[PDB]
Amino acid sequence: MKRTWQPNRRKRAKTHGFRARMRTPGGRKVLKRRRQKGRWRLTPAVRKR
Amino acid sequence: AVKKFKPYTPSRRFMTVADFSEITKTEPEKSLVKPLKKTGGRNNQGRITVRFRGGGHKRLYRIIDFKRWDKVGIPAKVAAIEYDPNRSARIALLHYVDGEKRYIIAPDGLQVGQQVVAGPDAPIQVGNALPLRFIPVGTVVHAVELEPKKGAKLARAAGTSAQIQGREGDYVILRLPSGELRKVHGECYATVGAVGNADHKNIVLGKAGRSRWLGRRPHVRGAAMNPVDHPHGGGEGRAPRGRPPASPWGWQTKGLKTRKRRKPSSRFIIAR
RNA sequence: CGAUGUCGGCUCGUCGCAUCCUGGGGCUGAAGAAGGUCCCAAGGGUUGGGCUGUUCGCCCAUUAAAGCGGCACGCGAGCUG
RNA sequence: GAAUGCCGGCAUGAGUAACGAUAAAGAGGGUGAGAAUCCCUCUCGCCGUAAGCCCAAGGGUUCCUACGCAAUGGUCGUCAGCGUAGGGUUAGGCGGGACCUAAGGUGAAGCCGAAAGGCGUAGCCGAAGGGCAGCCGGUUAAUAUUCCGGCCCUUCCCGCAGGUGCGAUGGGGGGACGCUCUAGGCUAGGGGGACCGGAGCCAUGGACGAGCCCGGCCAGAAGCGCAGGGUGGGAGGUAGGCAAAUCCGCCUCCCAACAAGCUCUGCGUGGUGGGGAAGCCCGUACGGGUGACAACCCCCCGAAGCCAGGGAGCCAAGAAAAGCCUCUAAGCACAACCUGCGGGAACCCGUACCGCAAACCGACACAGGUGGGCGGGUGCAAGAGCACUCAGGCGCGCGGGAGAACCCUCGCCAAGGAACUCUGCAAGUUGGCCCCGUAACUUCGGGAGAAGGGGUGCUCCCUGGGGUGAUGAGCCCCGGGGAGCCGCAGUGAACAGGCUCUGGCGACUGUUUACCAAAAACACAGCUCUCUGCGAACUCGUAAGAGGAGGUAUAGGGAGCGACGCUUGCCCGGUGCCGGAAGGUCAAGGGGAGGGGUGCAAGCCCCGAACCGAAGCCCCGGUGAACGGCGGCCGUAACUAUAACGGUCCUAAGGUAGCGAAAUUCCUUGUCGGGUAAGUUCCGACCUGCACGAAAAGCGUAACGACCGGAGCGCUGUCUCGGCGAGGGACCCGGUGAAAUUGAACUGGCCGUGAAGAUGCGGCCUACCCGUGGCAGGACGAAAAGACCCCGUGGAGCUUUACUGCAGCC
RNA sequence: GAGCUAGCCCUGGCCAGGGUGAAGCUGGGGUGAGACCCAGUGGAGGCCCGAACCGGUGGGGGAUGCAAACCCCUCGGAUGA
RNA sequence: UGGUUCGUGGAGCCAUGGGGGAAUCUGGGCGGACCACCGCCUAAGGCUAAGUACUCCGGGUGACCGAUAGCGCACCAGUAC
RNA sequence: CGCGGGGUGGAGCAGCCUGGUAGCUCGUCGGGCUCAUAACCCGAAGGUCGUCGGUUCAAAUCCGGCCCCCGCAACCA
RNA sequence: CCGAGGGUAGGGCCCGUGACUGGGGCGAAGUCGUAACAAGGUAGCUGUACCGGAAGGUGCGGCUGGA
RNA sequence: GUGGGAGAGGGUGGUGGAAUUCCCGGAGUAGCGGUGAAAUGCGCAGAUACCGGGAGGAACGCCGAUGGCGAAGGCAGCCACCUGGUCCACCCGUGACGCUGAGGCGCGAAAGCGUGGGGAGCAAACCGGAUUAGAUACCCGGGUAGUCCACGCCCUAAACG
Ligand SMILES: NC[C@@H]1O[C@H](O[C@H]2[C@@H](O)[C@H](O[C@@H]3[C@@H](O)[C@H](N)C[C@H](N)[C@H]3O[C@H]3O[C@H](CO)[C@@H](O)[C@H](O)[C@H]3N)O[C@@H]2CO)[C@H](N)[C@@H](O)[C@@H]1O
Ligand SMILES: [Mg+2]
Ligand SMILES: [Mg+2]
Ligand SMILES: [Mg+2]
Ligand SMILES: [Mg+2]
Ligand SMILES: [Mg+2]
Ligand SMILES: [Mg+2]
Ligand SMILES: [Mg+2]
Ligand SMILES: [Mg+2]
Ligand SMILES: [Mg+2]
Ligand SMILES: [Mg+2]
Ligand SMILES: [Mg+2]
Ligand SMILES: [Mg+2]
Ligand SMILES: [Mg+2]
Ligand SMILES: [Mg+2]
Ligand SMILES: [Mg+2]
Ligand SMILES: [Mg+2]
Ligand SMILES: [Mg+2]
Ligand SMILES: [Mg+2]
Ligand SMILES: [Mg+2]
Ligand SMILES: [Mg+2]
Ligand SMILES: [Mg+2]
Ligand SMILES: [Mg+2]
Ligand SMILES: [Mg+2]
Ligand SMILES: [Mg+2]
Ligand SMILES: [Mg+2]
Ligand SMILES: [Mg+2]
Ligand SMILES: [Mg+2]
Ligand SMILES: [Mg+2]
Ligand SMILES: [Mg+2]
Ligand SMILES: [Mg+2]
Ligand SMILES: [Mg+2]
Ligand SMILES: [Mg+2]
Ligand SMILES: [Mg+2]
Ligand SMILES: [Mg+2]
Ligand SMILES: [Mg+2]
Ligand SMILES: [Mg+2]
Ligand SMILES: [Mg+2]
Ligand SMILES: [Mg+2]
Ligand SMILES: [Mg+2]
Ligand SMILES: [Mg+2]
Ligand SMILES: [Mg+2]
Ligand SMILES: [Mg+2]
Ligand SMILES: [Mg+2]
Ligand SMILES: [Mg+2]
Ligand SMILES: [Mg+2]
Ligand SMILES: [Mg+2]
Ligand SMILES: [Mg+2]
Ligand SMILES: [Mg+2]
Ligand SMILES: [Mg+2]
Ligand SMILES: [Mg+2]
Ligand SMILES: [Mg+2]
Ligand SMILES: [Mg+2]
Ligand SMILES: [Mg+2]
Ligand SMILES: [Mg+2]
Ligand SMILES: [Mg+2]
Ligand SMILES: [Mg+2]
Ligand SMILES: [Mg+2]
Ligand SMILES: [Mg+2]
Ligand SMILES: [Mg+2]
Ligand SMILES: [Mg+2]
Ligand SMILES: [Mg+2]
Ligand SMILES: [Mg+2]
Ligand SMILES: [Mg+2]
Ligand SMILES: [Mg+2]
Ligand SMILES: [Mg+2]
Ligand SMILES: [Mg+2]
Ligand SMILES: [Mg+2]
Ligand SMILES: [Mg+2]
Ligand SMILES: [Mg+2]
Ligand SMILES: [Mg+2]
Ligand SMILES: [Mg+2]
Ligand SMILES: [Mg+2]
Ligand SMILES: [Mg+2]
Ligand SMILES: [Mg+2]
Ligand SMILES: [Mg+2]
Ligand SMILES: [Mg+2]
Ligand SMILES: [Mg+2]
Ligand SMILES: [Mg+2]
Ligand SMILES: [Mg+2]
Ligand SMILES: [Mg+2]
Ligand SMILES: [Mg+2]
Ligand SMILES: [Mg+2]
Ligand SMILES: [Mg+2]
Ligand SMILES: [Mg+2]
Ligand SMILES: [Mg+2]
Ligand SMILES: [Mg+2]
Ligand SMILES: [Mg+2]
Ligand SMILES: [Mg+2]
Ligand SMILES: [Mg+2]
Ligand SMILES: [Mg+2]
Ligand SMILES: [Mg+2]
Ligand SMILES: [Mg+2]
Ligand SMILES: [Mg+2]
Ligand SMILES: [Mg+2]
Ligand SMILES: [Mg+2]
Ligand SMILES: [Mg+2]
Ligand SMILES: [Mg+2]
Ligand SMILES: [Mg+2]
Ligand SMILES: [Mg+2]
Ligand SMILES: [Mg+2]
Ligand SMILES: [Mg+2]
Ligand SMILES: [Mg+2]
Ligand SMILES: [Mg+2]
Ligand SMILES: [Mg+2]
Ligand SMILES: [Mg+2]
Ligand SMILES: [Mg+2]
Ligand SMILES: [Mg+2]
Ligand SMILES: [Mg+2]
Ligand SMILES: [Mg+2]
Ligand SMILES: [Mg+2]
Ligand SMILES: [Mg+2]
Ligand SMILES: [Mg+2]
Ligand SMILES: [Mg+2]
Ligand SMILES: [Mg+2]
Ligand SMILES: [Mg+2]
Ligand SMILES: [Mg+2]
Ligand SMILES: [Mg+2]
Ligand SMILES: [Mg+2]
Ligand SMILES: [Mg+2]
Ligand SMILES: [Mg+2]
Ligand SMILES: [Mg+2]
Ligand SMILES: [Mg+2]
Ligand SMILES: [Mg+2]
Ligand SMILES: [Mg+2]
Ligand SMILES: [Mg+2]
Ligand SMILES: [Mg+2]
Ligand SMILES: [Mg+2]
Ligand SMILES: [Mg+2]
Ligand SMILES: [Mg+2]
Ligand SMILES: [Mg+2]
Ligand SMILES: [Mg+2]
Ligand SMILES: [Mg+2]
Ligand SMILES: [Mg+2]
Ligand SMILES: [Mg+2]
Ligand SMILES: [Mg+2]
Ligand SMILES: [Mg+2]
Ligand SMILES: [Mg+2]
Ligand SMILES: [Mg+2]
Ligand SMILES: [Mg+2]
Ligand SMILES: [Mg+2]
Ligand SMILES: [Mg+2]
Ligand SMILES: [Mg+2]
Ligand SMILES: [Mg+2]
Ligand SMILES: [Mg+2]
Ligand SMILES: [Mg+2]
Ligand SMILES: [Mg+2]
Ligand SMILES: [Mg+2]
Ligand SMILES: [Mg+2]
Ligand SMILES: [Mg+2]
Ligand SMILES: [Mg+2]
Ligand SMILES: [Mg+2]
Ligand SMILES: [Mg+2]
Ligand SMILES: [Mg+2]
Ligand SMILES: [Mg+2]
Ligand SMILES: [Mg+2]
Ligand SMILES: [Mg+2]
Ligand SMILES: [Mg+2]
Ligand SMILES: [Mg+2]
Ligand SMILES: [Mg+2]
Ligand SMILES: [Mg+2]
Ligand SMILES: [Mg+2]
Ligand SMILES: [Mg+2]
Ligand SMILES: [Mg+2]
Ligand SMILES: [Mg+2]
Ligand SMILES: [Mg+2]
Ligand SMILES: [Mg+2]
Ligand SMILES: [Mg+2]
Ligand SMILES: [Mg+2]
Ligand SMILES: [Mg+2]
Ligand SMILES: [Mg+2]
Ligand SMILES: [Mg+2]
Repeated sequence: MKRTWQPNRRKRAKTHGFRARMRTPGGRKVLKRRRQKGRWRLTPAVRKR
Repeated sequence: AVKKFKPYTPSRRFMTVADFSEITKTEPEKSLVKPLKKTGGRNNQGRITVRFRGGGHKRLYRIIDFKRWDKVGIPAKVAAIEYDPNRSARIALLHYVDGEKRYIIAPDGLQVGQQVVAGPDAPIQVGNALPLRFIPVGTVVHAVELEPKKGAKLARAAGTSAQIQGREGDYVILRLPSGELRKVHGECYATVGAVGNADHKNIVLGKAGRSRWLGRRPHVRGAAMNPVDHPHGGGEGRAPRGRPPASPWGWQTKGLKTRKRRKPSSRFIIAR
């Protein structure tokens, strides 16, 4: 059947990107938490040009 | 007149379509004056706030003239009468000698080629606009302003009118389509005649689809729902309500008057 | 009750006898034929359909007879639903 | 030592299940330490509106090559999409960006919000939408509309040359738009040819033949040619197009009425460029040569594509913005702009490979899911359907044998057909086209593919229409008529309704419980009630704001009913809603009679009665397509029986019509009638309706239904009642190799006994040790710390005239 | 968190081929003028058959599956809500 | 209405959203309703070290662990997944 | 089986809960009006209060046991 | 070839019959009431319409077969 | 044909006043309605009676008749348009063109039906109050369809002289 993962580079970027997270206090805290944690990747790596 | 069909299909046996014979050879509209992009959307910034809206034909807005006092004294020739997707009525395309082209909402009896004009001057004829004062008591009228210089707001639906009843210092009394008795300021413009396309009420949609074409989504009964959804939801195999009938939001829907009492508008109203 | 699947049906049977038939027999208000009633006896047999989910039962047409009951109202790691 | 404990390890089942589609394999040779699995050749099979080719998304080294086999590969592996290394992705013209706007996002101005933040005209952002200049060939082991060859275009910038008032983010025009049906000419694509090109071929009985086989194009500026789209021309007047315009709009005289002319595309032609089969020979993993000076032509079919902003009809009435033309404003007119010509300048990113899939989404080389374009040929009425087949690509990464049960999938069956069963569940029968021929009933459309029939192949003769061609040939579609041949059978294989009668429910197409319910449920036109005067009612938000609606009573919200026909009775006492400037009560507040506390006092401080005080409730009316409700007991007619009739008690009033043992009927298989050999079902009746009933509508209703019930015909393996055959497993051999479960076990029957159902205790009987294929009675077999039940002063969702609050409104 | 799913907004795409033959139009018939009736034409429709496509009706398989919804046969809709 | 031990309590004090609304030392607040007396303070402007808190960082020590412990990580771990 | 409600002149209902008095309508009887019946008018009769018990000074009434009648309930399996 | 008829399939008309139901006619002395004939005690009749155990009532207009 | 005449003949548009009902303002009280008699009902929450203003619907007093017109059904305030029949005079024109009429077609009171509007008065049904043995009747108080307009059906009658 159709499963739940339907990859889209634009969606992933607009949805979970560094700039989206930065836009709101909710998201800014996510970066803070991930930084303090020592996460190698703050936001998902969306590729291609 | 109303177009009628033979039952060559079920739902074609009741279905019924407007007569478009008053639609003069001018079916597609007029750029310049209108159209605008019209912005379909069944809801506010976010959430739906009027249920069951959506779908249905794309539209172009015809930006019509609801304040006729710009062109006081300037007459215009009625050039055409065309279909307007965004109202029950039809619209008149008129050419002002000025050059300017406006649409007026098209009254019953309006003929193409006719002369029409607005102002204190203005022969009392079908199509003309006047401040309510100079209009003879008892004449039927439409596109009436509520307060002066604020635009036509009463009687624009197909086949509607108001009748002038009497006067009272600065106000003339109106009898509105609903039957209400209203004091409306003398200085309010209103155009003589009834609205026309009066056979609009006689049309039978005929099937579900037609409803959808006009963007009317299926309306579901409270009875059909559940207690979480509606006061009428549940219980077992059908149910008669079990309380005084209500809206989904709990207010009673048979009888409960809802106009706020202390409206300052009150001292200008005399009926139902 | 940290689970013993619960009606009926189908399939496969098997056991009790307080025996429906067939075999043996005493009494009969048993002429004979055919009955009635009890005793002995399970070796084997104990039909096909209409109705109802039905068990059961009432019919239809037969039969030597159309037996009763137990086996977790026998049998769903066999089936059905 | 136990916690269905936690982590780790190793056991058991067990060499057991499986090895991922029943499209399928065989052989010779090569390579290698090793080959069913790699390479090659021949043979065979499968796909072919794909299982073939091209885009996009996603993926990200998977592409090419060399060297490799520990692991990954469900077996093998010399192979690989795997390991190591190196190589590989070339653009002003394709896509995206130095262009435009859509929804939506952001957001100066501004409005709002405890903070965070929310709203928001302008503008900015935002694309499979608009705008927008490259086609054909050749080369690489791997890239090409990118490199190369040919031919052709676009922007800029600088010059010359000739024109003109040039000139804005501003005005106007244009861009610019729906659905269905389409005309004319073309192209793509295809079919055919005695004509042209071509290596070769006579087999196996005959054919050296107008023979078989293969192939007979592509792109292409200017200029034409042919199709077709676009568009009137002047002169006045001028108050509108938010300044100004010569532009645009409007008005008026003229000249056109036409595509005449201007244009603008499509197609054809075109300077030139380029390709070019079978077959044969080679050595490649694959390609190279020759065939070739290849020829490169004529008919015919023909789009859904092109001309395209084409036409007609219809109603539900069909984006914006820039480029583009034109108008003028500031200004500048040694400026600038338009045209022709040279010359120069032309950036950033993507470009490999996979792409219906072993490379994307499903933990996997997973039988699933994934948008767009091309998708040949014959035959079947047509077609994207079906059978075979081009090109092209595969045989699905375990095999070998065997020929048990049993299972899956498939084929046939005597006689009989529903006797099968909850149910004809399943399966059969039927099946396409053409032509005859069709009942009730009906809303006059239907029911209708009703039912039921006949024709269907091949050959010869005669004949009638078109289309392309000149009015003719041919080629191409449609037809008619007459004789004749063969078979069991002529849509000879593949695709292709079983039918009828009759109830119930719902009008109908539709919608739904993604993953057990597709329905009689939801929806639906339509009906009715009701609220709403516009800063509408109502809905979301604390707000601002927004939806309603750029709508205005023929409108919008809410409720119920649910096409249509006929209809929808009586009850307003209770509840609700509506209407009542009276009265009763009623909070803050006003008011202070009166009292109290301290003060030597002036004072300060408290209570505090009358009375004035809203909504609300009470109270008075209305209101049932508002919540709802719509009786009991006696007696009576000249056979009985029954009761039109009377009496009486009660109510706010005591269910009318219509319907009725029902999707309602307990007693119930009510009682009659019908179908049957027989009928707890069904149908028609009666009415004693436990417990119908008139918009939670009543009674009907043609048409409709993968709805539920009853019957019949047709037909059949459902059945009597089974039998045979096929293939995939099952079994044996080789390779690989799991699982839940598992206190340990050396794990028999009976009769007892035991917590009341014992392999394990007692007694007796039976019983050599170990497997394998099978059947499932048991180990209260596995699986889930029972869902039912109860318990817990456990939790949740829902309700209301439970309590208490809150929003909300008054 | 709406890359699944439900609704809506913006902008694109898709639906082979067959039937049936509504209004309208043209002619004729009729009439004072009509209504109306015949042909021919026309191509309407939550019309019909049926692929693609979107579904999921019945049955069988599958049940440590190919698959945490699949496969086979059968079936609904397919110019429209 | 909050705050204080203070939950309306005899409920002050301190802060305050609403209404009314002064005075400048013979002025004003407080000492738990209120009043008299005796006392204490001087609101409606602001700044002010030190003692006090914590431990990403460096050091020191441990009747602290010794790779299932000790930080999740003694090992390129906030990684693989 | 369980629950709660009901038996009163000839008929249908009151009277009980706050025990002492049994009343209402119809009917029946006698008389009148009428030619005659009814209607109407004037007079009158008529109740072991389902039975068994006792509580009281006294039971239709209050309490128990039966008897008929009416109505509801009988669920989760 | 046609062809008596036979078989199959579906229609049209008529006759008979059927649980039950509708009204009708008729049958000396059963029930309820008083509709009409006298101004029949509400003039009657009437087409239509609604309602009622029944005659019938009432609405609308008409009629003289009434003043 | 010419020249006239009378008429509620028909269709559409428009318009007048009387009265009823309702609302509003005034002034005003204790009863008003109604019948055979009553009661329900309306009325101190300010009725009835009276004045003033407003809205709305319907029917047209007097003229008016035993009268007029039409083929009937039927038609009645006034005005205008559109229009049918009709009678008189003059004897000018045509010249037998005439009468009737199965079917057909059109019209056709009232009630009723459909869709929409309208709804003051009246009023089937329905509800109350009396009356009666009982009244689903007659009398009284309320009251819905309907009565009114448009358009479309319906086709009856003591449609009668
Ligand atoms: N009689 C003719 C038609 O039928 C009905 O009439 C029938 C009945 O109504 C009528 O019944 C009458 C009754 O009215 C009257 N008041 C009392 C009388 N005893 C009855 O009589 C009837 O029944 C008896 C026995 O039962 C028979 O013997 C007698 O013949 C018969 N007429 O008897 C008739 C039967 O013959 C209509 N009423 C009458 O008007 C109609 O036109
Ligand atoms: Mg625009
Ligand atoms: Mg947002
Ligand atoms: Mg609904
Ligand atoms: Mg529900
Ligand atoms: Mg609720
Ligand atoms: Mg129910
Ligand atoms: Mg109820
Ligand atoms: Mg409810
Ligand atoms: Mg248990
Ligand atoms: Mg256990
Ligand atoms: Mg014995
Ligand atoms: Mg004997
Ligand atoms: Mg036996
Ligand atoms: Mg049968
Ligand atoms: Mg059965
Ligand atoms: Mg049993
Ligand atoms: Mg037995
Ligand atoms: Mg038992
Ligand atoms: Mg059992
Ligand atoms: Mg069983
Ligand atoms: Mg078992
Ligand atoms: Mg079941
Ligand atoms: Mg473990
Ligand atoms: Mg085993
Ligand atoms: Mg095995
Ligand atoms: Mg195996
Ligand atoms: Mg495989
Ligand atoms: Mg070798
Ligand atoms: Mg094939
Ligand atoms: Mg790699
Ligand atoms: Mg490779
Ligand atoms: Mg190699
Ligand atoms: Mg391997
Ligand atoms: Mg594998
Ligand atoms: Mg090797
Ligand atoms: Mg590699
Ligand atoms: Mg640049
Ligand atoms: Mg941009
Ligand atoms: Mg932009
Ligand atoms: Mg914002
Ligand atoms: Mg584009
Ligand atoms: Mg481009
Ligand atoms: Mg490549
Ligand atoms: Mg190329
Ligand atoms: Mg090039
Ligand atoms: Mg522009
Ligand atoms: Mg070509
Ligand atoms: Mg040749
Ligand atoms: Mg030979
Ligand atoms: Mg060819
Ligand atoms: Mg060419
Ligand atoms: Mg200007
Ligand atoms: Mg070549
Ligand atoms: Mg066009
Ligand atoms: Mg712009
Ligand atoms: Mg210029
Ligand atoms: Mg590339
Ligand atoms: Mg590529
Ligand atoms: Mg594809
Ligand atoms: Mg594989
Ligand atoms: Mg796959
Ligand atoms: Mg995969
Ligand atoms: Mg697909
Ligand atoms: Mg094709
Ligand atoms: Mg093909
Ligand atoms: Mg073909
Ligand atoms: Mg075909
Ligand atoms: Mg195919
Ligand atoms: Mg091969
Ligand atoms: Mg057989
Ligand atoms: Mg046979
Ligand atoms: Mg048979
Ligand atoms: Mg049977
Ligand atoms: Mg049976
Ligand atoms: Mg059946
Ligand atoms: Mg079947
Ligand atoms: Mg039929
Ligand atoms: Mg034949
Ligand atoms: Mg029925
Ligand atoms: Mg349905
Ligand atoms: Mg489901
Ligand atoms: Mg679905
Ligand atoms: Mg279905
Ligand atoms: Mg289902
Ligand atoms: Mg309806
Ligand atoms: Mg909101
Ligand atoms: Mg708004
Ligand atoms: Mg709006
Ligand atoms: Mg509405
Ligand atoms: Mg319903
Ligand atoms: Mg109706
Ligand atoms: Mg009702
Ligand atoms: Mg009530
Ligand atoms: Mg009331
Ligand atoms: Mg009430
Ligand atoms: Mg009130
Ligand atoms: Mg007070
Ligand atoms: Mg009050
Ligand atoms: Mg009734
Ligand atoms: Mg019955
Ligand atoms: Mg029978
Ligand atoms: Mg029977
Ligand atoms: Mg029945
Ligand atoms: Mg019901
Ligand atoms: Mg009832
Ligand atoms: Mg109801
Ligand atoms: Mg219904
Ligand atoms: Mg029914
Ligand atoms: Mg039906
Ligand atoms: Mg359907
Ligand atoms: Mg269905
Ligand atoms: Mg079988
Ligand atoms: Mg086999
Ligand atoms: Mg093996
Ligand atoms: Mg042993
Ligand atoms: Mg035992
Ligand atoms: Mg033992
Ligand atoms: Mg032992
Ligand atoms: Mg074994
Ligand atoms: Mg087994
Ligand atoms: Mg178990
Ligand atoms: Mg438990
Ligand atoms: Mg439960
Ligand atoms: Mg408790
Ligand atoms: Mg979505
Ligand atoms: Mg088609
Ligand atoms: Mg014609
Ligand atoms: Mg036609
Ligand atoms: Mg069509
Ligand atoms: Mg369709
Ligand atoms: Mg279809
Ligand atoms: Mg396609
Ligand atoms: Mg299925
Ligand atoms: Mg299908
Ligand atoms: Mg279809
Ligand atoms: Mg506090
Ligand atoms: Mg307290
Ligand atoms: Mg304050
Ligand atoms: Mg203070
Ligand atoms: Mg103080
Ligand atoms: Mg102090
Ligand atoms: Mg103190
Ligand atoms: Mg102090
Ligand atoms: Mg200070
Ligand atoms: Mg400080
Ligand atoms: Mg240690
Ligand atoms: Mg550790
Ligand atoms: Mg260690
Ligand atoms: Mg750890
Ligand atoms: Mg007497
Ligand atoms: Mg339960
Ligand atoms: Mg329960
Ligand atoms: Mg014959
Ligand atoms: Mg008969
Ligand atoms: Mg009489
Ligand atoms: Mg009378
Ligand atoms: Mg009478
Ligand atoms: Mg009458
Ligand atoms: Mg009446
Ligand atoms: Mg006249
Ligand atoms: Mg003469
Ligand atoms: Mg005649
Ligand atoms: Mg009539
Ligand atoms: Mg009438
Ligand atoms: Mg009616
Ligand atoms: Mg009507
Ligand atoms: Mg309607
Ligand atoms: Mg009245
Ligand atoms: Mg009356
Ligand atoms: Mg009234
Ligand atoms: Mg007649």
